[PDB]
Amino acid sequence: EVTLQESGGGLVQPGGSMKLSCAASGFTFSDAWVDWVRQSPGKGLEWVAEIRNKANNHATKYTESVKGRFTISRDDSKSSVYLQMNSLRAEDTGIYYCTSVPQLGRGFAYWGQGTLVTVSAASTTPPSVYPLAPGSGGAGSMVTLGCLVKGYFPEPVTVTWNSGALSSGVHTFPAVLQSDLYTLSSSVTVPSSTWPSQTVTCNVAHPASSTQVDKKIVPK
Amino acid sequence: DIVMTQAAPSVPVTPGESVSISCRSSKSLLHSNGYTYLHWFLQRPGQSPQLLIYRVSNLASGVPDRFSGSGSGTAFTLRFSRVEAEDVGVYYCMQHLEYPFTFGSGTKLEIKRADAAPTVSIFPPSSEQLTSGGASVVCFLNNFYPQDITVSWKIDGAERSSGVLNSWTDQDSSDSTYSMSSTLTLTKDEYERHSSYTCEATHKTSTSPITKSFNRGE
Repeated sequence: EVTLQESGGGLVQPGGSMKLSCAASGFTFSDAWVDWVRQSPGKGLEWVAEIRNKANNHATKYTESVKGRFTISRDDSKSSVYLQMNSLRAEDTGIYYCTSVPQLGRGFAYWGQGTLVTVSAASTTPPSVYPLAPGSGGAGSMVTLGCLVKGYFPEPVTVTWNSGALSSGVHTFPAVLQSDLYTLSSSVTVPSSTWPSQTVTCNVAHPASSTQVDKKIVPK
Repeated sequence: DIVMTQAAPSVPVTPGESVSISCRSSKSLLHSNGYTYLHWFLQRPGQSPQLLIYRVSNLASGVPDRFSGSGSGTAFTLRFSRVEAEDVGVYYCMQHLEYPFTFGSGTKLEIKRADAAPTVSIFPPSSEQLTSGGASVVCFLNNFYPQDITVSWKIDGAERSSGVLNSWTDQDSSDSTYSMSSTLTLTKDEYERHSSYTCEATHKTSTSPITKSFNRGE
């Protein structure tokens, strides 16, 4: 089982500093070079830096825009690589992925799940969660319910329905940034034979503020 | 810097048919050692990128047999022998020959399917939100095809445009439909000066707008 797991991202002050970590397992880490690639709406996938293995002198390479500000390093005893970012600018906001390049040639073979870095002086704010229940009687065959997750910062938030039991009829929409705050909608569509008979609850978690809210959708 | 170009920003395809995506580099990607360092990646909606083909034509492990790659020097092709609805996503080529490594802008594979009218649902502000002084009216336009749709908000007949937050999902990997969320945000006070709230959707499936509305005083 090959895995790469990034951590350390989140909201960070412009001009501030933040260190991302990437823990590896399931492949010969010592035989691999490791890279950081980030993704932003403006540039798409953008290579950020690379650090080679011991045999190749742990050499480092950086993309121009971050040279002198970022430092990639690695700890072979912990099978991990780090990206120390300083003098953070708005252009550094994005999802950062750790990816490994085994030297038995395979390009960027393994990728982590990514960590979102948001460069902003705005404050962390928890969301308000509101249930969205239909106005008239349902019938017909199916009914669509929703949850409005409003007023939070920064991203991400995770939304599930009935703690994960309801997922096939779910649509959680990308969050929309308004006045320094995100607003997101999530909808779930179930048989009219399921709701209001059975309890349907949207579970919202906002890691950044350690907020967790369960709201039941009640017929109005 | 080597420039990687993927001309098509997207390509429509019917499940079951063959398709190909192209990419070109501003420089030959052949290395001194005889290898051509060009790779293809897949990024499914909301997931991290994943390797599909390394060095022009070698499939990575776990990658389905339907993928293949070809090309030399500066022109490359990724081909699907039979596309599946599950293939929705953005496909990227990348040069791994010189620093800085660079990626093409990507080509989104769009699955073609039968037209489908959206299921429109409108939601009055929740009681909980009103006691807090807010009044967001939400409209979901779900599971439609094709992807383009227009939403117009009407407060007592008069159209509203400011304070509208719109969000769209990527194409569904199981049924190939699209969905959209539109939220009209008002202050509770603004909300109580009017009575009829309307979510109007125009989609190719209907000659006339699909209207859903409710009354504040009901």
